[PDB]
Amino acid sequence: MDIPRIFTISESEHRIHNPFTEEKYATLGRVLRMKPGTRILDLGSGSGEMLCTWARDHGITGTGIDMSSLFTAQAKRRAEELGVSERVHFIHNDAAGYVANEKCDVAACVGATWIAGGEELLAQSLKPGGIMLIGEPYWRQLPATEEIAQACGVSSTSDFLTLPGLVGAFDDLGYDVVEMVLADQEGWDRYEAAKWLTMRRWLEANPDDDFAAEVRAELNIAPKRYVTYARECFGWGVFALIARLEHHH
Amino acid sequence: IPRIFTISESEHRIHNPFTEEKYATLGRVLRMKPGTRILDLGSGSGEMLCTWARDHGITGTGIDMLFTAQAKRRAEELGVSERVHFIYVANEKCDVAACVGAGAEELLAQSLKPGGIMLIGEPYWRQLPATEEIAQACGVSSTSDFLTLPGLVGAFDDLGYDVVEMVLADQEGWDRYEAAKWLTMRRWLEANPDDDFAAEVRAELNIAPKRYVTYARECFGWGVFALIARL
Amino acid sequence: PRIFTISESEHRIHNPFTEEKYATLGRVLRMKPGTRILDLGSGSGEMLCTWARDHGITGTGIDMSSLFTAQAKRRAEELGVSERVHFIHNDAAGYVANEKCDVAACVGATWIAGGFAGAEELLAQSLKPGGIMLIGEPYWRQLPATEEIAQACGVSSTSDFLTLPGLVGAFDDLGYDVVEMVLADQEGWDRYEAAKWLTMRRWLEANPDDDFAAEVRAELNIAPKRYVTYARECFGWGVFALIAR
Repeated sequence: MDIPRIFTISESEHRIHNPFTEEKYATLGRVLRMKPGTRILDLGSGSGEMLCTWARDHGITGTGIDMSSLFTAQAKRRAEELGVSERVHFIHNDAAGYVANEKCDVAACVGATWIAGGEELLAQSLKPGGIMLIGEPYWRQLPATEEIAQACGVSSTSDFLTLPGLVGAFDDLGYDVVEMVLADQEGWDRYEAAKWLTMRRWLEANPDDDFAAEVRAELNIAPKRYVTYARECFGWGVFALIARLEHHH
Repeated sequence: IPRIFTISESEHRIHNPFTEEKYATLGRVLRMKPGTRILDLGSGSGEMLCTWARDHGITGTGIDMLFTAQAKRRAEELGVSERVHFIYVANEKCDVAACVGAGAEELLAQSLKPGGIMLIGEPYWRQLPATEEIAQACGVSSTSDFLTLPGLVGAFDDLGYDVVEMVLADQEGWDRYEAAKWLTMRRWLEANPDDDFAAEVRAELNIAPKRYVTYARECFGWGVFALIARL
Repeated sequence: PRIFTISESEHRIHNPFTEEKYATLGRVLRMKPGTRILDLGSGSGEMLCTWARDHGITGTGIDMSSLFTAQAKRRAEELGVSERVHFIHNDAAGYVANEKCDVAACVGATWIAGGFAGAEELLAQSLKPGGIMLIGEPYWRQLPATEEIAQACGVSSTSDFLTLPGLVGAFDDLGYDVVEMVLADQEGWDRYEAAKWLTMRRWLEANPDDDFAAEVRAELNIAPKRYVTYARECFGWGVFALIAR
């Protein structure tokens, strides 16, 4: 159950695998008002940009658990490049099978793909009244019918939760949402459009590869499928939750 | 003033949808110059004057109250220091009045010079609330409390002024303003749990996030309108 | 008309785009330093000057206005890159570059050819094979329900422009793959329309005796309303990176 060729082929140039932009991650760490030293656990650190960049701006400590590459010296050298490899640590580990030395103040997991979600680990290693950063997808605009949804590339509307229904889901789970950074059309266009050019280059790079057909097909509808439905429907964003905990009374 | 407003915006830098970038854009867009005099009736946080005072070397004086204290900080901290002040009619007729945060036209008028610019921060209906109740949920008495965007520009026109510039707020701007309130409240509930007016702040935070994303996020509109009298 | 020259004499960018939106286009375009560009109706060459400063591209911009061609030449000089770009005063309705260009562009001034399908014939006549073609065209962000409304947005008919999917679907019907897209946002529109309202007023108080004073004053009287009441919701804008299939 690997990753579909198309996805990987049409995202090999992306520096961010979701609608978020540099300005967005930058803002995130800002609104979080984290004091220097705040330890952070980041599952799915990937490039390690978030942790690295925050480490230099808000001056914090942290550790990323990447599950997308054999060696993660691409991020380890990233912290060195920013002169902060003494604060941010990285480990080639895949989610489960992990226990932190000491709890942290911010546990993040934006999720690999913007479509997927992933938390015991996130909660087991988070200090009481800690912030839990989670990137989740939602319906920016609830499609009028399954028809439009199925077109966007989704079984039923019931697959995604609407924004108000998403904040309603966190509350019913005992979670107290205290922050929210949502992506915008611009963020999305950058993410979705960047693919169209990447595929068109791939074709000019491997014309003899019998897969050019699947790319050609994808390209021929990619921009159409996006502007016609997805653009207005698909929504994404990162929520900062803080679980309601009962105390000694 | 519900103290909640003082708590939810306990550490806000801009007590309105506007962002830092928004206040700087209004300034340059107004193509002002060194020697301009303003009167911010409703100064609030005080970011507007301080900011422009720096990147535009402009005089001025804000009025409000006690955020007046908060607005004082920035002045000393920015390097401007007494280029703008904080503490209604002015006996100097500012080169440009303002009321960020109609009807308040009768005031700015009695304190603005002829052919002068008039800034007006006024909220509006970015999108009419599907139904009265929805509008009541957003925290407003009735739909008639605010006017649509075109309705508001039409009001300014029927008052003699022409809109020469206008900087409105965007969703992003709103989230920043609304979300921050949630975090500030939850920080208060953990700093003053065994105090009074907490089981109420606990109520605000219990609904604030739900209320916003559900109704307000796509109805609440705001922005400042620069106006110059005609005739 | 001349109302265009008066209201946009101070503008730096003559469309809903913003400083950031231009930077984005040029960066997402992934251009190697040395790329030759051709802008037809480059207005104040703000697009060629900036990309030449942050990407090392080269190009020339043709525009009917001498005032803009002046601002462009002055702009390239200001950014210290007047060596990479060249601005000439001339017509673009039928311009053709002596040498093919890595990217031919007609952003905004797509009316110089007819609409946008006529702009394809032009650029494509000086664009290296598999070259990138930029097209700045407005679209119905929200297709109106009656010609009245459309007539109240400053246009003649709803057939004047297409919708986002109708527009991209149109570039396709011409055998072009839309590989990149940078759409403008309402904010970008405000900065564009609002500027005119202040320029016209400023020009009005500085030329109360010019022949077009009557007209200008008339434009101002309804421009703010004409926009916020209609246009700001039905109109969309953007640049589309194209490349022959």
